Amino acid sequence: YGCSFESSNPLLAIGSLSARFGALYWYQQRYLSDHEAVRDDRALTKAIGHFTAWPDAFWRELQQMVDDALVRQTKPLNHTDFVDVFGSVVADCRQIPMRNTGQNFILKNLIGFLTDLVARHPQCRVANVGDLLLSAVDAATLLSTSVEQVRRLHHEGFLPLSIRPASRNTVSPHRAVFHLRHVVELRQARMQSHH
RNA sequence: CCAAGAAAAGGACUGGAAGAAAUCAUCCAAGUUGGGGACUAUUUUCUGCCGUAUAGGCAG
Repeated sequence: YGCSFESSNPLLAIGSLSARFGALYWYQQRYLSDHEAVRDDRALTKAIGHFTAWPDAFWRELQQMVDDALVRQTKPLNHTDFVDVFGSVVADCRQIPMRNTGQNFILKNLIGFLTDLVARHPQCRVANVGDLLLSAVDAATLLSTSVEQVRRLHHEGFLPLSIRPASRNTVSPHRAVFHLRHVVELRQARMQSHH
């Protein structure tokens, strides 16, 4: 009904109401997968405790699935889709309606993590994590901008395309084609703002 | 409920004999195909011991 908080240590304890609503919606689909039992009070009541160690737990949830994915590998990683390892955790960032990083704190932590992941895995002769392919709609989300802007950014040569398409065809938004390390670096280099 | 209704064309057979297509001949003269250009990339093949040895055999 209102916020009214002070000494807001948890990442769920600050902000405008729309964000506070979005954070709960996200928590629910992701951890309350059990079918509705109209436990309208009890089901959501737990979300606050959950977030109290967030700055240090979210990363472990992401780390766990890097390893479980790795041991099930069937192709060299540089032809593997980003989605096969992280399971659309990126798309879920779109459920909070705000676009910028300083307000959408879920996206802010996911990017933090991916930047570190790339940093500890530099390029060498054998491919490794960080060379995964992103689709056009994924870069748009990580770069905090609409899709048409990515097409314009490609056209000017600020980033490379890795898969050669056939002639008399087009690459659709859903096709996986940019390397992760290329997107992370470009964003640090030329996409920052006061937000 | 048809110019309606029914229906065994069968049996036999020696085309033969003979022949010279031939003589002649000039396809020639001329002619500008040319101008430009990346097979390597997100490659997988490293590190050692024995053996005179770029031979031959081996662990990871």
